[PDB]
Amino acid sequence: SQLVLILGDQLSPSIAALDGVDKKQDTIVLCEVMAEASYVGHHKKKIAFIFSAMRHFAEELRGEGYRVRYTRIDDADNAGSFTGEVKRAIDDLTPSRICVTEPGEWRVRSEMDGFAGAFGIQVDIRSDRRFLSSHGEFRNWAAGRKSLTMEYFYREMRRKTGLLMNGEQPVGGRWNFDRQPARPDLLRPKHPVFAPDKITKEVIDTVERLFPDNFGKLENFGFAVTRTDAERALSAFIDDFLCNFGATQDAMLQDDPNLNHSLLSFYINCGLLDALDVCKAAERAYHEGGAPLNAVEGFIRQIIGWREYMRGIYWLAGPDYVDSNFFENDRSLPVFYWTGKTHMNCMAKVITETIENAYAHHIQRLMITGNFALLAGIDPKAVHRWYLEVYADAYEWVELPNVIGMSQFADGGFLGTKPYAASGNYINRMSDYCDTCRYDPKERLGDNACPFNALYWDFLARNREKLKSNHRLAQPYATWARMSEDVRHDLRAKAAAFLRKLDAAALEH
Ligand SMILES: Cc1cc2nc3c(=O)[nH]c(=O)nc-3n(C[C@H](O)[C@H](O)[C@H](O)COP(=O)(O)OP(=O)(O)OC[C@H]3O[C@@H](n4cnc5c(N)ncnc54)[C@H](O)[C@@H]3O)c2cc1C
Ligand SMILES: Cc1nc2c(=O)[nH]c(=O)nc-2n(C[C@H](O)[C@H](O)[C@H](O)CO)c1C
Ligand code: SF4
Ligand code: NA
Repeated sequence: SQLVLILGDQLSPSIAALDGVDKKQDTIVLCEVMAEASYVGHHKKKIAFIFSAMRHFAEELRGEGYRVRYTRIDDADNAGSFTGEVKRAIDDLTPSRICVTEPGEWRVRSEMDGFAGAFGIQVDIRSDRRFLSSHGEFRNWAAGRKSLTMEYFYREMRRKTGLLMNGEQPVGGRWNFDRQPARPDLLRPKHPVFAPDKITKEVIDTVERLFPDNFGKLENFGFAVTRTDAERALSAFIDDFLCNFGATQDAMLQDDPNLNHSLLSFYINCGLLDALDVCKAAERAYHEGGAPLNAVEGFIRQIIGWREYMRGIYWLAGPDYVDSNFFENDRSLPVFYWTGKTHMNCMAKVITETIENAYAHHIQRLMITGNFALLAGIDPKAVHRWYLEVYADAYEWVELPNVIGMSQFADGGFLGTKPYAASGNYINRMSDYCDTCRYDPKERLGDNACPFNALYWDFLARNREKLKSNHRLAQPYATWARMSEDVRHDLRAKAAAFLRKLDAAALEH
């Protein structure tokens, strides 16, 4: 018989490890374990989402006719780790083989690779065919390629999948349709939410009981936790938001946390939705005239371009990519990242959305909390931990390259992005956050000055030797060079006063 281990982000009835299962003889194992619930301090809603999705999936598999051994977080003999639980299951089931689909984090891969030796049993670790490119295929794509860029990889994925392809030509005559702020729109429909069912309510109470001090609030839990509801969330995106997806992609609004985003990452990343299925649904809408090409291509590029690319970079870069620190930063994460208590209105709103919802959209993760940590010279490892904890779609393979590469430039541009530093001028143009902020995005000195303004210049000045050759930063550096000595001095002093506030606050925390 086989022991078929399925991890919490592998919740698909067509996951590779299910190939060739004898339903009468084999047993599927799923386990809620403290090692996985504690490796970082996951958002309360993230733990509840994963455990509930796992419990519903176990019931889904039993309905399909599988034998399932399920370990709850609160079970008396819970062995505490994948290894412990597989050992318990071996003793129970006496299998001749273990089958498992390859995982999404170095830490878990290391643990899984230890099974064969630990148990003296054959362990078949299967390639995860939910991704378009295997580890070997990405490595060959990268080989001899001195400059890795998503643009190049994306073309390969378009060709491989045939998405938006007219034979060998991209639909519409260009590969990429690639920005404006949005206006409040009370006619934009609400995104779908799903009321907690019996299983979910029990999970929620358990998470509060066992993880009472974890980041985040559980109130108004509304994630889909079943395959059907995840598909309803997809349908809602196609029907209500996709047509405007491109138009508002980089916009931010105080009173509109979701805008035209899909809010599907949580489901795609744990197996409740399939990345390719999602892209195909968008493509079908395009051909029915339901959305313009810029919206549909924009959407598909984020999934078969960015998402796939980040996975490839993560595995190519190796476990010590997490130690990337191009700017040699050592500042701790500010405490307001945990509380949302800051006079910077943009930061307060984004962090509050994060506390309440375990979600923020891309340009918030990049240009608000990401940009701030970049400019404030935060230790990239501290930034990584926070992003991995606080979002219900976060797993190391996807979070880490977004943090180290795209946002923090802590890899010095390995994954092909350019530094995203921006001042209050950017945030004022792309959001309405400044409208109710105590600071003035037009001012750089004085008590009313937006903190991002002097910080932006200080970031460029302190890192000039490493960044001066960067083409994106040519104009800012030329502007800096034309500033008088006193102007430069005063900007750096203003930034230093703010960084001193951070450093003084960190000491007591
Ligand atoms: C600092 C930082 C950390 C991030 N951490 C995560 C993470 O832990 N998990 C995660 O899934 N995404 C992460 N992202 C990427 C992106 O912000 C999220 O995928 C997106 O916010 C999910 O919301 P959505 O489903 O509404 O996406 P939409 O705006 O609707 O986009 C559609 C889909 O494209 C994908 N996607 C879009 N952008 C990216 C990206 N840059 N990388 C990978 N996939 C992308 C997701 O599958 C998403 O569902 C991060 C980005 C930044 C800048
Ligand atoms: C919080 C959490 N809990 C569990 C769990 O109890 N059991 C489980 O199988 N998976 C969990 N996960 C997902 C994993 O920690 C890990 O991030 C993925 O397996 C990576 O591929 C997470 C994130
Ligand atoms: S003035 Fe500065 S701190 Fe305030 S909302 Fe605007 S960008 Fe954020
Ligand atoms: Na995987």
